[PDB]
Amino acid sequence: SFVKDFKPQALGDTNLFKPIKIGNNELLHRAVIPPLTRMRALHPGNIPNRDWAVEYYTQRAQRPGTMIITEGAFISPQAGGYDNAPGVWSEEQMVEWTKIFNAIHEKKSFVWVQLAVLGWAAFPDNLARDGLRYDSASDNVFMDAEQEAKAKKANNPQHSLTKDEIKQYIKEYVQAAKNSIAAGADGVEIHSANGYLLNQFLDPHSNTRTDEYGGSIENRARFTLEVVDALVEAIGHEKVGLRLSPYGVFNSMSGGAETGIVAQYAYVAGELEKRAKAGKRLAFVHLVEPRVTNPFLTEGEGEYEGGSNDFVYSIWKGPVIRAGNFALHPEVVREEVKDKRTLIGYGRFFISNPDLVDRLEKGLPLNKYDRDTFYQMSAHGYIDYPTYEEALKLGWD
Ligand SMILES: Cc1cc2nc3c(=O)[nH]c(=O)nc-3n(C[C@H](O)[C@H](O)[C@H](O)COP(=O)(O)O)c2cc1C
Ligand SMILES: COC(=O)/C=C(\C#N)c1ccccc1
Ligand SMILES: [Cl-]
Repeated sequence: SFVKDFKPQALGDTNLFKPIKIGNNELLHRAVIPPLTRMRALHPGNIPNRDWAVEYYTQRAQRPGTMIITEGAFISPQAGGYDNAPGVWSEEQMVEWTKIFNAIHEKKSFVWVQLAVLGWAAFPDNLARDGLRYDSASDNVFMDAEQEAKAKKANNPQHSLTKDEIKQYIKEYVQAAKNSIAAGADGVEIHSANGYLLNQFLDPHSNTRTDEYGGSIENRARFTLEVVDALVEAIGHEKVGLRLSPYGVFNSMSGGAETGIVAQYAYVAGELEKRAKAGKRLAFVHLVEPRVTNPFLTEGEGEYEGGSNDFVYSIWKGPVIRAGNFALHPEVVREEVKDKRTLIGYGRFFISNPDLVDRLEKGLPLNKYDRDTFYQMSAHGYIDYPTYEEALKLGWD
């Protein structure tokens, strides 16, 4: 059914519906599909779902000129640990991704692959089964007691990466980016948010290292910036974006409770602008808003009111995608898009509304989402949410 009590607003008269260029892509509107893990990939081999993934992305590409960022895709087996999330390291994976990218392009939309590395969020038992390490920045602080226990039980204790192992990940990022472009993607997004491996290096709670990769703002940012630089070299700055969540607490990150958190992220933005001014500007910076510090809490919950991402705009001068509880808040979007380099990512409601862009333009009711099927091995709750037309025919009004 439709979300009850929601009072839609037509946003067609705002900059949300003004075209903008991101990297090589001429977007026709500024409603972006942010990366959304759905867990339909099949085991073994982390293969994008052979039955439904093309349809899922085709549905959500239906509005011409939409920028789509894929679900997180593992750069290598060592980077993974969830059996049903896809990878981008193998030929068998790329066969399916190619079909997906082709379908999106047939609909005249665009696709950016999010490159994912789990670190301490991985399942240590899956990794042990596959002969792989359980990795993080440090080895003396853990995501939670359950993860620490699972690792010990699996004889796969959390391991602090060596410098050589960091270089190996960088090699894998480079190859994953190359694979993505070769299969037809428009670009990649480096995931450095939501408490996954790169975020584990950025955050002083999870990073207690005393080598060059920890112990200061510059050191904590080193790994993320090395990945940025490696990918810019490999496939070009116009095909690379970076995602950050300064105020996130998901996966045991610090958020605003850490008084140095804004400085840490301001440093990263500054280093990106420095590179931009020296001729290599990333396609975009993608920020998760303090509106959503944990995306598995219902909209309105876990909202941090003691911080703003506005600081980034004083530093980074390129496009900024902002995501977090915007679908139910057109009044906030109306104000944010007055800034002419701001795009809006809509996550959970793009899960439930394949024609979300039409609904935003025209001020239509939104399909409620079913959180139970966010992660599920099913077409149900994946490719069977109706368009507005289909919803009316089903009597949802
Ligand atoms: C089911 C689900 C899966 C997600 N998967 C990813 C992901 O793979 N990579 C990522 O950076 N963010 C991921 N996110 C976070 C979203 O991109 C987004 O930032 C968040 O849901 C807040 O936006 P929203 O309120 O519009 O949903 C996910 C969120 C949800 C609910
Ligand atoms: C492969 O990439 C992932 O598995 C990504 C997530 C999971 N699980 C993820 C990333 C950010 C926010 C929520 C889930
Ligand atoms: Cl601003």
